[PDB]
Amino acid sequence: AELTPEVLTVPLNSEGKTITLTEKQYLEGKRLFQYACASCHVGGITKTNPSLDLRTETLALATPPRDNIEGLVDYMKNPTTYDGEQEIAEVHPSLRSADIFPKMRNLTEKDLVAIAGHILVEPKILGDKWGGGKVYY
Amino acid sequence: GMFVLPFMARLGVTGSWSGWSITGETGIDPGFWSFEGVALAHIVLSGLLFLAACWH
Amino acid sequence: ELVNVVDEKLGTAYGEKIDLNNTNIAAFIQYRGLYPTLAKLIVKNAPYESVEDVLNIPGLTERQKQILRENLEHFTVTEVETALVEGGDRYNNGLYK
Amino acid sequence: AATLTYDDIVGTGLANKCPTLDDTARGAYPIDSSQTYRIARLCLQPTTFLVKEEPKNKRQEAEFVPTKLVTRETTSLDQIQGELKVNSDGSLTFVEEDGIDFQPVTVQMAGGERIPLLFTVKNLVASTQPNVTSITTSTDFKGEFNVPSYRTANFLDPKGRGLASGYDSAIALPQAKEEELARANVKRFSLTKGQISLNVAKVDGRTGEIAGTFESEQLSDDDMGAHEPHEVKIQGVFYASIEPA
Amino acid sequence: INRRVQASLASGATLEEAWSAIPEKLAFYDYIGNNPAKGGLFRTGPMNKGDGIAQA
Ligand code: CLA
Ligand code: HEC
Ligand SMILES: CC1=C(/C=C/C(C)=C/C=C/C(C)=C/C=C/C=C(C)/C=C/C=C(C)/C=C/C2=C(C)CCCC2(C)C)C(C)(C)CCC1
Ligand SMILES: CCCCCCCCCCCCO[C@@H]1O[C@H](CO)[C@@H](O[C@H]2O[C@H](CO)[C@@H](O)[C@H](O)[C@H]2O)[C@H](O)[C@H]1O
Ligand SMILES: CCCCCCCS[C@@H]1O[C@H](CO)[C@@H](O)[C@H](O)[C@H]1O
Ligand SMILES: CCCCCCCS[C@@H]1O[C@H](CO)[C@@H](O)[C@H](O)[C@H]1O
Ligand SMILES: CCCCCCCS[C@@H]1O[C@H](CO)[C@@H](O)[C@H](O)[C@H]1O
Ligand SMILES: [Ca+2]
Ligand SMILES: [Cl-]
Repeated sequence: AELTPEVLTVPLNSEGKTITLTEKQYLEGKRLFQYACASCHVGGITKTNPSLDLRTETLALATPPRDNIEGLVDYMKNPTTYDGEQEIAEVHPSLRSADIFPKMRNLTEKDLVAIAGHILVEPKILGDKWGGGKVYY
Repeated sequence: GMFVLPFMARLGVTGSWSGWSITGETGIDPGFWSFEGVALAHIVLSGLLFLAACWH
Repeated sequence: ELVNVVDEKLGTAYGEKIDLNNTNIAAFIQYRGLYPTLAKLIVKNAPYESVEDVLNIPGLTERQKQILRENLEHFTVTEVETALVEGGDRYNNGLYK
Repeated sequence: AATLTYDDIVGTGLANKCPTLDDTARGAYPIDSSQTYRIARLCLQPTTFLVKEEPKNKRQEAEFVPTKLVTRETTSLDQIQGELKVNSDGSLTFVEEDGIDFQPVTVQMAGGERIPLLFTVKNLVASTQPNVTSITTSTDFKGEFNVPSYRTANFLDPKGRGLASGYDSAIALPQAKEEELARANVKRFSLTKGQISLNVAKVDGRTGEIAGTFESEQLSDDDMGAHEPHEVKIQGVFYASIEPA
Repeated sequence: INRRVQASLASGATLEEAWSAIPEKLAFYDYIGNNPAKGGLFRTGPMNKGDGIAQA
């Protein structure tokens, strides 16, 4: 098995558009995810709220939808609760809250895309392991 | 089938460290000389006598 | 006659749908728009005689009422089960991942 | 008094005691029945736990007997709040809403038997006599409360059996006949009622603070249906601050 | 056992008849309590002492 261009092709928006990430993009997203996110989201779960994971199916049912690049990038700028009802930048890392979450300062649009790409590609590789927790280790 | 208990009781040992008495009282404090303290005293005595035997 | 009441309840609609009177709050993550805001209002205002009674929670916005209507089909009500609602278990039932 | 800080209190045992009022507080706190009220803090400090002995006959006067607390200074109920309604007959009814309204407690009977109980006033509704135009040292509250299972539904026994989790059989005895073990294998969740009296001994009419003695009756732990509970009588002191809501 | 049952079904037996034609002796070998690798070093005595005396 390989990390093919097909594996690296993910939804850009809600409207059927896709983007094909490069191998470099994927690997940078992984590095950045580790750097900025994995302290809470290691392996696709969420340590400070295990009820919400990063599985693609879970992301698809968030409001607004988060199962695409643009939705994830918006989340990293202006995070909300799962119903979209409250903005949570004060307690979740975001560009809007990079003052209080300093590992978000100087993330570029490309960096956010790369992280988003990681989040969508990883379950395509790992299956249920992504967002599965210890059951699937 | 109690054989030594009644001897302890005849002479005034009626309580346990656990809080009961053979008259059916509760929350009683027998001091050291409960049934248990008498038993421990006998065991310690036994030991001391054993050691004195060795010396003699 | 000795019965495990949780196992018994799995044979009711509690085993098939979100029971507004019993089910732990995380279940509301299954469908779009229910968690956390509506989820909290539902659990706080339980129990309900019928699923449609969820529409009457004081203070719901017009949008919230629409969202509840879209999801009535995924809800049920059964009798309150003490074992499922004590301990604050509807807010945290000891299951994480 | 020199208003105590956490560092003044920590480790002294004072944290498990209810506030007290001194001897000057034999006043009357006026009740204006157009006004709504609240209890801002209700505190219950148990000083004795009595357990009803389970005699052979049946019928005889079975007495409540003294016990020794083995779980240390962890017994008090506090930070309890709720509505204080003024009823049409001039009685008051306290409806408990929230607070630290339970404590697990283990007391030991003479001979060693340990009696765990969920000492509680969960969902207390307690009322005065009619015509309480002022709360005085004649006032009292009587009411009832809920007493849920001492262990909640996830609790697993030493062989891993539970109600909401766990095995449903005795797995170490794979070919044992199941009928004899049903009471142990099938966990049950108790919910019973208790009764409490609050006797007001002291009232500060300026501040709305009251204190007194209480006696509560409730069942002990039944170990998720494995054995019969015991009846328990809890006696102690209480404190409450009343405020217009 | 499955082979015998299938041969019976294929000869027109009902399911009741097919399974009723299996000898109890054959069925009892297909039970793990007769497996010699299910015991214990200090679990003493006959197999009957654990699961019981098989009746039917
Ligand atoms: C090869 C020898 C052998 C074997 C395979 C058997 C097999 C059997 N016997 Mg028989 N039997 C034997 C010899 C044997 N027997 C002898 C010599 C006698 C006379 C004592 C008997 C008397 C006997 C009776 C009376 C009964 C049996 C029964 C049985 C059955 C149950 C066995 C059981 O529970 O074991 C249990 C085995 C153990 C608990 C293992 C013991 C391990 C030892 C104690 C270890 C010692 C360690 C050592 C001290 C360490 C030293 C350290 C040092 C060097 C530093 C089984 C079919 C039972 C039965 O069902 O009969 C119908 C029964 O009632 N047998
Ligand atoms: C712990 C302090 C966290 C870190 C670091 C990051 N996230 Fe997070 N994330 C966290 C929580 C507690 C939650 C749930 C928030 C809520 O109340 O709704 C989240 C949620 C997300 C989501 C939404 C997932 C969903 O299914 O809808 C996403 C997409 C997400 N987080 C992404 C993300 C990224 C990319 C991070 C690094 C830049 C990151 N999170 C950090 C807690 C924490
Ligand atoms: C008074 C009193 C009493 C009593 C008392 C008594 C009874 C006592 C006893 C005592 C005793 C009874 C003592 C004893 C002692 C002993 C000893 C002291 C010993 C010693 C020994 C030795 C020293 C030894 C050595 C050796 C050895 C060991 C070995 C070999 C070698 C040799 C020999 C070297 C009472 C309690 C009632 C009460 C209170 C008071
Ligand atoms: C004042 C506030 C309002 C008070 C509200 C408190 C009342 C509780 C809600 C009433 C619910 C009706 O009562 C409930 O009915 C449903 C539907 O028949 C039953 O659940 C049922 O579900 C399924 C349907 O797939 C059946 O397979 C099952 O045999 C059956 O038990 C519950 O076992 C019962 O507990
Ligand atoms: C072997 C160690 C001895 C332990 C001693 C514990 C003393 S305990 C002591 O015993 C007295 C004597 O009757 C009583 O009067 C008193 O009430 C009791 O507390
Ligand atoms: C060998 C050392 C062990 C000795 C222990 C002596 C216990 S001392 C004993 O303790 C009881 C409390 O249970 C009291 O009722 C009793 O008054 C006291 O003397
Ligand atoms: C030297 C004696 C030391 C051992 C004393 C053991 C504690 S004393 C013991 O306590 C049990 C539990 O309360 C009681 O049931 C029993 O009646 C009593 O004898
Ligand atoms: Ca009084
Ligand atoms: Cl899930």
